[PDB]
Amino acid sequence: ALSLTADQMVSALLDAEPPILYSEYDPTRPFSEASMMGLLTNLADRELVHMINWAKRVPGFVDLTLHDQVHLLECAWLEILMIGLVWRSMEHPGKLLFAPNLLLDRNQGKCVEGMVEIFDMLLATSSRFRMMNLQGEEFVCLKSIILLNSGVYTFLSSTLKSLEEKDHIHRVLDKITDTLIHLMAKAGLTLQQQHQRLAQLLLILSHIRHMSNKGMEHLYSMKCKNVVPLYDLLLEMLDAHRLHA
Amino acid sequence: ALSLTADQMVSALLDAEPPILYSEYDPTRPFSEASMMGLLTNLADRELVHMINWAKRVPGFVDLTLHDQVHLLECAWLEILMIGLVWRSMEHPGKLLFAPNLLLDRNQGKCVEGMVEIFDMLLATSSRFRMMNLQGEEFVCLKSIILLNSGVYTFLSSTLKSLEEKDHIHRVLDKITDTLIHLMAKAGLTLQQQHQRLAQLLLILSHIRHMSNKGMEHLYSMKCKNVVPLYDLLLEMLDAHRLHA
Ligand SMILES: C[C@@H]1CN(CCOc2ccc([C@@H]3Oc4ccc(O)cc4S[C@@H]3c3ccc(O)cc3)cc2)C[C@H]1C
Ligand SMILES: C[C@@H]1CN(CCOc2ccc([C@@H]3Oc4ccc(O)cc4S[C@@H]3c3ccc(O)cc3)cc2)C[C@H]1C
Repeated sequence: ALSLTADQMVSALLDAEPPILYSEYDPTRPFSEASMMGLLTNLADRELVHMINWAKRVPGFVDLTLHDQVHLLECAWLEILMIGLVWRSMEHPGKLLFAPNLLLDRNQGKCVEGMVEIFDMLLATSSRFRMMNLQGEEFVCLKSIILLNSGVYTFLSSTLKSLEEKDHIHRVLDKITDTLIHLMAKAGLTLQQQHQRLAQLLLILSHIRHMSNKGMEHLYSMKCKNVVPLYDLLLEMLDAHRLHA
Repeated sequence: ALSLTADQMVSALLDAEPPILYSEYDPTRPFSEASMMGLLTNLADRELVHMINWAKRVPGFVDLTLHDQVHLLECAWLEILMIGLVWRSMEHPGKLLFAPNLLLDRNQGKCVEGMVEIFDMLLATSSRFRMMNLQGEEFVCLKSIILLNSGVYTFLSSTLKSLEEKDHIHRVLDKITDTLIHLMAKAGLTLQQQHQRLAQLLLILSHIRHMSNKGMEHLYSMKCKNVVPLYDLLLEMLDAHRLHA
């Protein structure tokens, strides 16, 4: 990613996109009977496996140590799910497209205590993306920045190796920055609009962090899933052999 | 701020800076006997009055409705205190300069259950600012962006007035973006370093949001202060008469 062109980064990021999954419930059966958090939790957990696959395809990520890859994903996984959700909801004003067969409005969020607060922030972010006319090429840049940025300030250590890792990450972030500006210039924005648009995009990332933090707080009162530490579960998924090569 | 030059914005922001306050404790008396959270809370509350004064001097802020000014400050006050703290700690490696007479290391943070976690993030942010060689002119831009950005996605409404307000804020943020790039160009960074440095600065704001969220979670288990709603207290401070004109 530090020798990749802007064009090569964009195509690698587009190539790495995960699939859109469906909610798993019998569509021949009634709805009051479904647990909305059960449905949402089951969806999010299935997405997580595809998120690791994606992460490994972001330029520069697998050059990191396994521990650092784990750390970054443990820090960013809910931000990554949420930016994905806001992106697929953009063309669905007033609703959240959790899955193609699970499109929910704010009143359906009231179904779970404390959830409408989260729904309302996601919906607002979706509206901001639509208003900005966010582009698919810009979106994949933003999602990769979330992956690389959100945990880079909290690694414990400052070993030599740790210092090298942080350097590499900042270097990859720099290339994604170069890519976003390249995208915008190719689109014919002026120099001034480029830097303004870059700032507008990066400041939305502060809101997505906010939503992740509040959603983690909200999740930690429900059942959703807290068995086996997330780090261990991530480590397992990430620590693959090369036997099915 | 939408007709202010880059130079005029920078000088208005420098002119608006709040003073550095001292911790209030008898320096002739021992320390084990002081409540660290009492000291910290008393300091932070005294800063808040100066924060409103400052906010009113940020270009474009008082053109907002009183309700919107309240909202922005209710959303950003801890981010604003924290970026201030990390800025005055930059030249004090391993320590947090809460006040000139209150410089604390991570081990002094262990004094309060769950506080060392927060200290360690603040310290890391301070280290990142030092490594970036953040400049006083850049800092005041970042603090004003925090003020205008952190609550602009969560206003309830979407009245006409509400829509106009959001427009004005995005317009002011755009000018601060223009100011940061101006600063960097005047410093002789290349076009490419400008946009890279702008992105590095704006991504730190995602970490400061993170620290605010975690600190709000941590504060909500202690005594610190929760009497009278923050909105009302802010409204009072902000809703000034013009009699002492
Ligand atoms: C192994 C770990 C345990 N899993 C627990 C469940 O996590 C989730 C459960 C539900 C969702 C909720 O449903 C989804 C589903 C898919 C998606 O892409 C985004 C969201 S966001 C939403 C939500 C998030 C926070 C909140 O407070 C309220 C709603 C999102 C995550 C998460 C997984 C990484
Ligand atoms: C009227 C409202 C009630 N006041 C309650 C006390 O708030 C604070 C109390 C202590 C601090 C703690 O002390 C300071 C003091 C000054 C400063 O500029 C920054 C900090 S940060 C730190 C802290 C923050 C969060 C945390 O979990 C642990 C430590 C920061 C804020 C906050 C005020 C807006």
